[PDB]
Amino acid sequence: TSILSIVYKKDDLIDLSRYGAKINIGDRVYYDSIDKNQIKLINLESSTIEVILKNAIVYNSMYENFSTSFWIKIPKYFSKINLNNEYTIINCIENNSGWKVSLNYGEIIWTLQDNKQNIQRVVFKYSQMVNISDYINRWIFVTITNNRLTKSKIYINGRLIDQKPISNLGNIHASNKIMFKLDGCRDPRRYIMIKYFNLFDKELNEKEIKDLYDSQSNSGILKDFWGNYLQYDKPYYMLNLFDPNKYVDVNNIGIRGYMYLKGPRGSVVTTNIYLNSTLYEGTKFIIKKYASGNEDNIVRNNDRVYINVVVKNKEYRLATNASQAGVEKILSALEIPDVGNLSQVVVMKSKDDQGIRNKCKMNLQDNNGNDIGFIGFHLYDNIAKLVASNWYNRQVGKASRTFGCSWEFIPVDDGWGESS
Amino acid sequence: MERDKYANFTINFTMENQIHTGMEYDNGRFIGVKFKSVTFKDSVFKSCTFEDVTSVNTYFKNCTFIDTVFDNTDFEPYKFIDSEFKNCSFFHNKT
Repeated sequence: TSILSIVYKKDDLIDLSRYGAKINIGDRVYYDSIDKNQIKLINLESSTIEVILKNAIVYNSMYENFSTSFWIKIPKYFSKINLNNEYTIINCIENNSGWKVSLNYGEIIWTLQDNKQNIQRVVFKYSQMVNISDYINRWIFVTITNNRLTKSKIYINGRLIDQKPISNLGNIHASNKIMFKLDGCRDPRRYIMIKYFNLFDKELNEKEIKDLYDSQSNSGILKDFWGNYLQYDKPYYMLNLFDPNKYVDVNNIGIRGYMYLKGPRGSVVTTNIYLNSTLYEGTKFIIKKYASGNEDNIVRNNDRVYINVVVKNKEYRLATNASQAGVEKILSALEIPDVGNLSQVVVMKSKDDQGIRNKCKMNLQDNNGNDIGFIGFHLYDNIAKLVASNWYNRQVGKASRTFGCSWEFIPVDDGWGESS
Repeated sequence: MERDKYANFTINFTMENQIHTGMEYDNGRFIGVKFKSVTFKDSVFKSCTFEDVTSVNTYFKNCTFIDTVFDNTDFEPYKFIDSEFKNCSFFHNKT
């Protein structure tokens, strides 16, 4: 199935396919420190990756089906220089035939061109005028399939987005090189991140695409809001997914104080370019390693941790007295040396009981291993206090919907652009 | 025919019963201000900060805000009439 499968190896990129594609990488291509398969391309002629395909696999046909998949992270577009500016990012066009991926303001575009210079395109569009976007500056899994007798199709996160008939196109004779490079982008500050580029010699079906998505998602590792691996000892701003218009706050330090959800959350705006909630709000959370024997700094499903809460630049410990009366246990921020035997061990969750990937949860436990509850919130006189509550766990155990115990962890990221 | 400029200032007083037109405010700080019956018209605000501000019967009409922050204000959308923002932010809104 695979005819090109690019992964990171040794400060370098290689092809795992049988065809051993030659890959020439320019001066100013960068790999992420945490996930080295996340490749960053900037807006400079030296930031290039050139893949040379063997002749045997150059696309030259009226008929062969083919697909590509890859992950991409696209920074927010900030200003009018980004409007109405299509720029190529992955180019397999030679002598005005072949294929390419290009971007534009709120768009991912796939273009096929035949040897009469007939063109068909499919497009994914996303809005920047949304309080919380599923796409802006977040990892997105792209899959494009092509059936020469039917349609080109674009999938995003395993879901069919756009399709167009391509029986108008004759022979397509693509390049024997693929160039990964920002090409024709007028924003000097633009970049992209990409991961796991693949080429397949068929039209992938829906199930194949979903399995690729699930597989390459690493569902045993928790993710931050951007789609990166969640990490120990790294400050995160917290978003409650059920009530995104609030941020976490602490009224007082200590067991007589409490953590709660305060609103309203702010906004960042450029008229007609973007209008989003601010993300860098509330008392930051820092996940501290406790029981994991993993030597790396990544947070895994079922890791037992502590949570540090930052209040005016000082770290306190998220804890509760599970003996307080009622199923819902109100959470406090305690002096780290005053925690005593209060309950503070948290089980981090990236997937449910049947192994289905889902949004981050935190299951607070006592020091005997009994569940005290997933962390969500409850209203006490109109104040939305953070609580650990076993009702949540019972809902989870029954497959029922939960409300307020699903969280995103948001670190500061240079593709988002808000001030902290 | 440029706008009249006022720059690198801090205003922390009660501003009332007045209209400002064709002004450019650059790197201005409005901190602890009460506005009452004030209108800014056809004015530009660059790298300004409004912090802890209340406003009664106060509007910005045909104004442009660039790199400007509104922190702990009561500025709702209806206070901006025919105006525009470039890389601005609101937060800690009052009430």
